[PDB]
Amino acid sequence: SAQKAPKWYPSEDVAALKKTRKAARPQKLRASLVPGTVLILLAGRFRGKRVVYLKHLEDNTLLISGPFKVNGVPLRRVNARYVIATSTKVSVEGVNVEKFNVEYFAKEEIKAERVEDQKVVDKALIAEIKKTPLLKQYLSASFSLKNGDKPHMLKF
Amino acid sequence: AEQVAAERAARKAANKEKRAIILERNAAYQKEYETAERNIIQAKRDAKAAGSYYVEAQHKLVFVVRIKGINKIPPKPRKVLQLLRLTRINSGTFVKVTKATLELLKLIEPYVAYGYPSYSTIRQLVYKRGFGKINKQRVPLSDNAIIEANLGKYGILSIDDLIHEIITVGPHFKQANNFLWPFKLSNPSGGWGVPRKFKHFIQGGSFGNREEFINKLVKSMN
Amino acid sequence: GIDHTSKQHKRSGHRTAPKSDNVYLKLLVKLYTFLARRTDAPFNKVVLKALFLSKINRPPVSVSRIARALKQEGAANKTVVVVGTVTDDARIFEFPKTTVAALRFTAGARAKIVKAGGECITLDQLAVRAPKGQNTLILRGPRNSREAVRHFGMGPHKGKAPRILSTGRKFERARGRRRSKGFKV
Amino acid sequence: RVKANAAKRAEAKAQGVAVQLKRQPAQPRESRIVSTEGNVPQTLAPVPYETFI
Amino acid sequence: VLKKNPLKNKQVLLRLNPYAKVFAAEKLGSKKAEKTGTKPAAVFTETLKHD
Amino acid sequence: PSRFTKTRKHRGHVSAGKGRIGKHRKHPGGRGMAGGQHHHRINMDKYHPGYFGKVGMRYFHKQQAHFWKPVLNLDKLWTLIPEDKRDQYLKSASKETAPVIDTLAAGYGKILGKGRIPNVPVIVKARFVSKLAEEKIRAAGGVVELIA
RNA sequence: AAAUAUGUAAGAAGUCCUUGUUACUUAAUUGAACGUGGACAUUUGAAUGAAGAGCUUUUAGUGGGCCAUUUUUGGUAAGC
RNA sequence: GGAAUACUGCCAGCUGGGACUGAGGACUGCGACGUAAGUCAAGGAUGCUGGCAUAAUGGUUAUAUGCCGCCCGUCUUGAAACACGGACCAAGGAGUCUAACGUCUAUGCGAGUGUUUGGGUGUAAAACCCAUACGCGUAAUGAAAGUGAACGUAGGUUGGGGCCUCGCAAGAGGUGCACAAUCGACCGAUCCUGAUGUCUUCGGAUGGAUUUGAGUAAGAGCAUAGCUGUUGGGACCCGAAAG
RNA sequence: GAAAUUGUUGAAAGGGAAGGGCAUUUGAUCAGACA
Ligand SMILES: [Mg+2]
Ligand SMILES: [Mg+2]
Ligand SMILES: [Mg+2]
Ligand SMILES: [Mg+2]
Ligand SMILES: [Mg+2]
Ligand SMILES: [Mg+2]
Ligand SMILES: [Mg+2]
Ligand SMILES: [Mg+2]
Ligand SMILES: [Mg+2]
Ligand SMILES: [Mg+2]
Ligand SMILES: [Mg+2]
Ligand SMILES: [Mg+2]
Ligand SMILES: [Mg+2]
Ligand SMILES: [Mg+2]
Ligand SMILES: [Mg+2]
Ligand SMILES: [Mg+2]
Ligand SMILES: [Mg+2]
Ligand SMILES: [Mg+2]
Ligand SMILES: [Mg+2]
Ligand SMILES: [Mg+2]
Ligand SMILES: [Mg+2]
Ligand SMILES: [Mg+2]
Ligand SMILES: [Mg+2]
Ligand SMILES: [Mg+2]
Ligand SMILES: [Mg+2]
Ligand SMILES: [Mg+2]
Ligand SMILES: [Mg+2]
Ligand SMILES: [Mg+2]
Ligand SMILES: [Mg+2]
Ligand SMILES: [Mg+2]
Ligand SMILES: [Mg+2]
Ligand SMILES: [Mg+2]
Ligand SMILES: [Mg+2]
Ligand SMILES: [Mg+2]
Ligand SMILES: [Mg+2]
Ligand SMILES: [Mg+2]
Ligand SMILES: [Mg+2]
Ligand SMILES: [Mg+2]
Ligand SMILES: [Mg+2]
Ligand SMILES: [Mg+2]
Ligand SMILES: [Mg+2]
Ligand SMILES: [Mg+2]
Ligand SMILES: [Mg+2]
Ligand SMILES: [Mg+2]
Ligand SMILES: [Mg+2]
Ligand SMILES: [Mg+2]
Ligand SMILES: [Mg+2]
Ligand SMILES: [Mg+2]
Ligand SMILES: [Mg+2]
Ligand SMILES: [Mg+2]
Ligand SMILES: [Mg+2]
Ligand SMILES: [Mg+2]
Ligand SMILES: [Mg+2]
Ligand SMILES: [Mg+2]
Ligand SMILES: [Mg+2]
Ligand SMILES: [Mg+2]
Ligand SMILES: [Mg+2]
Ligand SMILES: [Mg+2]
Ligand SMILES: [Mg+2]
Ligand SMILES: [Mg+2]
Ligand SMILES: [Mg+2]
Ligand SMILES: [Mg+2]
Ligand SMILES: [Mg+2]
Repeated sequence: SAQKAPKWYPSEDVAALKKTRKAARPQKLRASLVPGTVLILLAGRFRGKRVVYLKHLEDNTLLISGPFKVNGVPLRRVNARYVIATSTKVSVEGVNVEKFNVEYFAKEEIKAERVEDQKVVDKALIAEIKKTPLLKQYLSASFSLKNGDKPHMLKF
Repeated sequence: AEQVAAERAARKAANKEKRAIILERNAAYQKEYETAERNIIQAKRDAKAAGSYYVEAQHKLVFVVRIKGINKIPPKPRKVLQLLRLTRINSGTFVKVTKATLELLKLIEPYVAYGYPSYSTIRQLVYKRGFGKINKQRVPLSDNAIIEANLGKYGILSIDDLIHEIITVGPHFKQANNFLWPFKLSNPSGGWGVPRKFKHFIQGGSFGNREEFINKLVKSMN
Repeated sequence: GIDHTSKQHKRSGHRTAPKSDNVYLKLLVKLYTFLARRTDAPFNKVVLKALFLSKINRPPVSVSRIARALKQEGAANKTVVVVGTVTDDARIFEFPKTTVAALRFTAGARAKIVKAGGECITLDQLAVRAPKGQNTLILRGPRNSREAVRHFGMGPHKGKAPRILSTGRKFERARGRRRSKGFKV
Repeated sequence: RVKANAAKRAEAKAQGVAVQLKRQPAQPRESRIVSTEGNVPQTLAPVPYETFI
Repeated sequence: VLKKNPLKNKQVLLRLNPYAKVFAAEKLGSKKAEKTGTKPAAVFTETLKHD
Repeated sequence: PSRFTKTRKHRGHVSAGKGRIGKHRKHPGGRGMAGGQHHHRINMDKYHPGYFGKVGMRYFHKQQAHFWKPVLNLDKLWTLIPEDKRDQYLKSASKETAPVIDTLAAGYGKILGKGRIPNVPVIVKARFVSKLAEEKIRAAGGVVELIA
């Protein structure tokens, strides 16, 4: 031989895992995140876009809407840590939302159902936005840090 | 073949018996400590009332932390640091105060800080960095059965028993206190409060008896 | 750093195995370490360690020294154990019965023992008859009889035998050895 | 001290033990109350420097 | 295999020392003391404020 | 074999285990047994008291042989009888038929008396005896017969 | 006449009772030395510590030293 | 008069932001929460989602940039030294063998041990076999002539592992090898004593002594081999002026 | 048919030496593992 055989080999038997104790418990959101609250998206495709928050989804994400007809953002998932919660606020009591969950956004262009859903949720919101002057205009402009803005000082 | 639970019976039950004894025992100490504290408070007040002066008993127990490294140390203080079990910087141990140990403390003032520990800091020393010596082998406390297996002989069958033995400097302070490994502390988190450690506490330095100010140090180091 | 107070990394200083390379010896050791771990019998711990011993620390026990021991009060029926070799001794004329267990019996020792209707036994036959070493009498031979130790501790007034090759008058017996030749030792 | 020990050993024992006859070091002081009666505290200060010579 | 600080880890807090449960339960860490009012002798005061 | 030898282990270190200061030089002590009475005296006295000077008488042309005279103690003595033959004599401690032992034939010169023979007659032929050996021999009912 | 240094002691190899041995020793069965028999146990005789203690053999290198605080000699002094 | 606050201390009061780590691999423990079923943050990380599946991450390498980095070897108290060797590279280049030894260890056999000068024999410098001696050991001590190791269970005392007996156990007693300490006895030397006796000067019993020995006191050796150490040898390698 | 040392070719750096350490950028190069 070129090399002597080893005298002992490892077993090829793979152990099982120890019985880990790590309960998945529900994520409670920072108190600033109540539905109706306008969010500033900090990252991603719609970064800088100001948007309305609708529902906390079962995968911890946030359901938001532009409204699409205001600024072009659809019903969409958004990650709660990439969001600045502002202090301005629309009532969201005429918006259904029961429908929407994780599977609704399963990967599986745009299905008519989605397009229709957007109209049903947005006409409700739009009704509400119009109640406070300039809110719609506010909702169309992107957020942007200006020279000498200090996020650790600014109130949102 | 029973045993399955049929000797888990005896065991589970008997363990419950023991926590019971520990509960009644810990509730006892709590009373003991409160009325001790209050009596001296009312001692001091009664005396003022009477136009007099209540001088507390002298402290029976100190806690010593080595503050100096391992180099350039003269032989007499050196042997004493060893006998007190302080062979590395920031380690610490308890010392019951008598003339025959007082003079040891005297001989090592340049290299240690010490003072009179309160219940809170003895409690938190043991809860967090308290290890027994067991066939040597420095073993973490973490469960009461460890204590009772090794000190049960002297009464003392829980962690808070251990503490009660230390703080009252009970009849078995030698065995109890030797049982604890030297506490291994970190550097103070606040810092030392002084520009230079190696002067006495009294001269704006760090060593010597600093009496009750030992607790702030130790906590910042624990 | 640590103000150490004893050498670090210090070996205990006791053999742990024998230094011998002998299968059978190593097997007897397999036997007795098992016996030592799984019985609380002190006998087995002692025997374990003796097997580790080197030749010096295993002087031979003689059959006459064996006989002497059996003369102990309440001891004639004890089975004697020698962890080493057992030599013969024409100097005794009447040797008793008993059972000796040892590592080695010389031709003549075995004879003497067996001719008195005794029994020579190996340490493992010993193990099966007496797992807690019940009823046993462990004998060791004389260690400090060895020719070597005649010269340990050589020095003035110690009285202890020169390392010398030829001997006689005229070999290290003058100046320093007698009052009239400088001095004495 | 040996003779003494033997005494209070037998001496006690006969009563019904409870001895303690190892020597013990100077203990620290226990509490105590000091009165002021006939003994109000005298106040001293440090004193100025001076020569006398 | 991993030392857990009773001081933070209620679980092992309560494993060692079962009194902890009631200590907390009864607050005890904030015991109100009996409000008595003894007053110090003028002697005590006089000499506190002396020179 | 060189294989196991410390000089294999010293390759690569400068001084070969012999020191940077003290070095390995040719003959610092001097050669051989030099210095005996001078710089090597502490080791000679101690370890070798007796070395220098003389004692007793010179003997020119001493023929070792003249003094050939091995000792055998009663200690043994019975060993000079072959064991099969031996057991037979022990049993029948007896005049009229006691064993003859030619110790000279066995190659001994003197019989000495180390310790206790059985209480059995022996006839012991030897060149010399210690007073004691003869005594013990006789107390077993035996005799020494002086040969040459 | 200090301070710092330094000898010994803090028991089971201990203490107490009874009374054997000798050629030593006493006026003396007096002593002295060594003992037999009996009585008392881990608060059995201060503290602190002890990753144990004791012991034996054999052999290397070394046998230019230098420095700091304090004590300190010579020297005016010196990185003497 | 009646409060508040500061300061110091305590809580097994609650709670937010941030960093590093996730060792282990069925179960087994100590617990906690529940009326319970069951649950858990209780003897070491899992759940959910995405992107890439390639030089992307990672290795190697050159370069650049931050900070760091004096020439090795040597003797020396102290070397980067304004101390010495060394321009460069290959190849060679220094504790060996032998006689005789000390300690230790392994192995054979053991009061013995050592076949190898020789002989026998052979598949021929091998392997196998062997008689007589000899060497070391089993006796010491004296300059020598010489003498030559049991009062005694081969002794007493103290400690001793182990074993034995009692006890559920803790303990108590019995025996006690090795080893250690101590007091004795035995052999030789030296000194004293000097019985029974005698080719009247030989003989030297017996009992002793702050003397003395590398001794006895139920043997431990002999041989082969190894590391280390010792002496003689060119003697770790290289070097005189000389004779 | 090694090395010292040399010619050419290719690539790179170079404000009074060069070489080295920890680290990363950049360039060049390459292993593995995936299904
Ligand atoms: Mg779980
Ligand atoms: Mg939450
Ligand atoms: Mg728009
Ligand atoms: Mg200093
Ligand atoms: Mg301590
Ligand atoms: Mg802090
Ligand atoms: Mg800080
Ligand atoms: Mg702070
Ligand atoms: Mg400063
Ligand atoms: Mg800390
Ligand atoms: Mg001998
Ligand atoms: Mg000899
Ligand atoms: Mg050799
Ligand atoms: Mg070799
Ligand atoms: Mg090698
Ligand atoms: Mg080496
Ligand atoms: Mg090395
Ligand atoms: Mg090397
Ligand atoms: Mg080295
Ligand atoms: Mg060397
Ligand atoms: Mg050199
Ligand atoms: Mg000579
Ligand atoms: Mg002293
Ligand atoms: Mg201790
Ligand atoms: Mg230990
Ligand atoms: Mg040496
Ligand atoms: Mg030396
Ligand atoms: Mg020397
Ligand atoms: Mg020198
Ligand atoms: Mg893991
Ligand atoms: Mg793991
Ligand atoms: Mg691709
Ligand atoms: Mg690849
Ligand atoms: Mg890619
Ligand atoms: Mg580079
Ligand atoms: Mg630099
Ligand atoms: Mg040099
Ligand atoms: Mg110089
Ligand atoms: Mg210079
Ligand atoms: Mg030179
Ligand atoms: Mg040069
Ligand atoms: Mg070469
Ligand atoms: Mg053949
Ligand atoms: Mg031939
Ligand atoms: Mg043949
Ligand atoms: Mg022949
Ligand atoms: Mg001989
Ligand atoms: Mg003999
Ligand atoms: Mg002779
Ligand atoms: Mg004569
Ligand atoms: Mg005696
Ligand atoms: Mg006993
Ligand atoms: Mg006895
Ligand atoms: Mg004598
Ligand atoms: Mg003499
Ligand atoms: Mg001799
Ligand atoms: Mg040499
Ligand atoms: Mg020449
Ligand atoms: Mg010449
Ligand atoms: Mg000449
Ligand atoms: Mg060619
Ligand atoms: Mg390049
Ligand atoms: Mg790099």
